[PDB]
Order: sequence, then C-alpha cells, then structure tokens
Amino acid sequence: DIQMTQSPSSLSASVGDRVTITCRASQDVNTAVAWYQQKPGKAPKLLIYSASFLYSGVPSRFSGSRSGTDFTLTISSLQPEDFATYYCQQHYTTPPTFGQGTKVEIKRTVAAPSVFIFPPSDEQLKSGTASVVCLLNNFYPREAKVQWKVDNALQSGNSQESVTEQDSKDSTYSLSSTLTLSKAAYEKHKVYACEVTHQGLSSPVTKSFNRGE
Amino acid sequence: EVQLVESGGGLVQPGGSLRLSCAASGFNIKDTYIHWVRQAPGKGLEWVARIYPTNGYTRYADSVKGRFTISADTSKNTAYLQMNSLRAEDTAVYYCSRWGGDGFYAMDYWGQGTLVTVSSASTKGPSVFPLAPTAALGCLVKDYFPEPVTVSWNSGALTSGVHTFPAVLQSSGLYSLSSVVTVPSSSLGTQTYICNVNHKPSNTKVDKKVEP
Repeated sequence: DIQMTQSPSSLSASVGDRVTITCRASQDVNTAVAWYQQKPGKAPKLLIYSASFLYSGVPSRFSGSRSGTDFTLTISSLQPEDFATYYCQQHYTTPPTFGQGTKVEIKRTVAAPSVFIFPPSDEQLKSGTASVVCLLNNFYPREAKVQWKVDNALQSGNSQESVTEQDSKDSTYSLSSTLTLSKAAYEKHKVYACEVTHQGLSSPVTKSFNRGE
Repeated sequence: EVQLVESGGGLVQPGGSLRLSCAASGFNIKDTYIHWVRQAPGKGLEWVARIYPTNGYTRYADSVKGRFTISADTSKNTAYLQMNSLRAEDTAVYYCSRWGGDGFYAMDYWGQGTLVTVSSASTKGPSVFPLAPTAALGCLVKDYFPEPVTVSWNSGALTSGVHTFPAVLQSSGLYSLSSVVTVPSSSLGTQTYICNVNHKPSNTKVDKKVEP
C-alpha cells in the first residue's frame, strides 16, 4: 500500500559526473529503504540498505541518504560500468514495493553511425520471404531516424528496429532495421535503400542496392 | 559464499501449472524470509510472495493471491513457487531472494532468475541466413519461439566488434534477430566467418558460414 515514486525515469551523464536519483515514499517508511542496480540480462544487485549503508563490495562512489520520506542515491563519479537501471525499494510494510526504475546511460561525444545494407540471401528467397537489413554501427546519441525506400517510395508498416545496449568500451549504440517482404513483392522492385538521419551526419546517408546486380 | 539457485522455468500453456524451486547454499533458510520477485519483459520489478520457512507463514501479492502457492522444505534448504491458472500476464523472469538480517540488509542475495513464458504457441527452431558482406557481415536468425537464442562467432574466437541485437517479436508471433560483426575488408574471401546459433527450447544448433 506504500508507493515509491522514483525520479527521473532516465538520465544521461558523462564519466566522472555526480549522479542523483531520488525516491519519494507515499508515507513514512522510517529508514527501511534499499537501492538496487540491475544491468541488462542480470539479476538485481544490492547497493544500499537501511537508507544509507553501503553494501559489501559496492564501490565507494555509491551512497544513500534520507530526509523524511525522500530518499536519494548518489553516484559521486559515474563510471562506464554503471550503465544500468536503478531501483529503490521500501520494506516498511508488506508488500515491499519498488520504485519504477531509473535508466542511467553514459554521455559521450556525438559519433555518426557507419551504415551497411544487406540484401536477402538466396537461401531465404527460396523459402518464400525476403528480409532486407540496414545496420547502423557504433553511434551516439541513441536517437536516429531510419527510413526505407523501395523504388524511391517511402515504406510504412513493414520494418522493425532493434538497438543494442550501450557498449561497455566506447559507450556507443548499434541499431538494425529489418524490412520484411514476400518473395513475390521483393521481385517486383529494383532499388532498395535505407536513408539514415543522425546528429553526427551533416546530411542523411543513403545505402542502397539494385536487386540482382 | 551464499548462493540462491533457481530451476523449473520454461514454456507453459495458458491455464497450466508450473513449479519453480529456489535452492539455498551457504546459509540455512530457517533463519530468513524467502521471496519470489518477478520481472516481465521490458518492465520493472514486482514482488510476488514471501515465506518464513520455520513456521511456514506466507504472504502474497494481490496479483497472484489464490492462484500461486509459496512453500519451503527446511530439510532440503529449498523453497518453491507453485504457479497455477497461469496467464500471459505471468510471463516473466522469476527471481528468488531473501531478507538479509531479518530485513535490515534488504534483499542482499538473489538467484540468477528463471524465464517463464505463458503462451499457446508451439516451440519452433530458427532459420539462419547469412548477411553477406571495414566490412560488416552477420547472420539473420529468423522465426523462432520461445526466447532465448544465443549467438557466437567462430566458436567464441571472434568477440570484438560483434553486436548481437535483442530479438524482436514479429507480427507472426515468432521472434527474429540479427548478429553482426565488423572486420577488416582485407580478411574477406580467406578468413572464415561462422555464426554459432543455439536455441535450447527446440534443441536446435546451427553453424552457418557467411561467405561474400
């Protein structure tokens, strides 16, 4: 019945920056608050217990504090390995409740994507479907616009995107866009192009191929 | 050291039953509360249930009350989550944890999690197609169910520059992903590039050579 309102939902900071995440309990929870870190694909990890105590093995850059119903997690010097989602939790009453989470990404300089386009393989075509893949490699920031053009006509509803988690070594993202067509529709057109707009590019970059050539 | 190890997850039909186990090492579960906490795909953490194994007292989240039963066997140092009347909304990674120091240390140890997928869809192994070619190359791992799949390159010898994308759910209800890698253009045509795809739920293993 006790809610934990966590803010912000996401934040970006550079290596070495001081990061602040806050959590407001809907009523008094004394010091029965914990903070957790969760990295992609891993179980949550305890950082702070009893509002302000650093848990065993946790780097000293993490700290917690309390003021009334307001709880604060601080990272004094943000590191690249700190890319994760952070969660507050109260256990003053049952059920224990979690905050909604704060996604923390590492800020870095703008980097333009390297763009690649892949036609469907001849093996896939024999199966009856055609997938066209556009790759945006190692870019920052995450926001990017990728449009498909088939015979110079803009496509809608036939592509899906996927984005990697931030790279641990250079803090970039990579992105795939996949255009799916029937084999019959694929063979009815010539020019397949993916046009990429990104902050790191002076003007949109287009990679294309002509079917069969 | 303290360990919590889950088992028992997998793919189950809606309306079905499944029992998870949480095996504790390095401490006695008689001393603590044991919890189950779950995480739906792309969502946050949700507490499910707790038990105090010494007297078997239990508490449940309203979302699972009556349908799920948490239990424990102190002589096996193991706790259990019996799930019944399973619904698609129950699809999640299920974690077990403990209250450390009677709660003072909060949830200080967690298991690795076990994925529970509630769906009427049948298992299906992936089709693997080459993404033929600094140059980029890759493999398209298409039309599989359920999660997860793993991808390596050259049996683990190629790791730098690899990006294996998170799977997307297609309109057909099947998953699809690509794994790519950037390599020196000078290596094409002589150096062999093989993607190693494993889909344990369907017992499918594919090694696909990617040729220019």
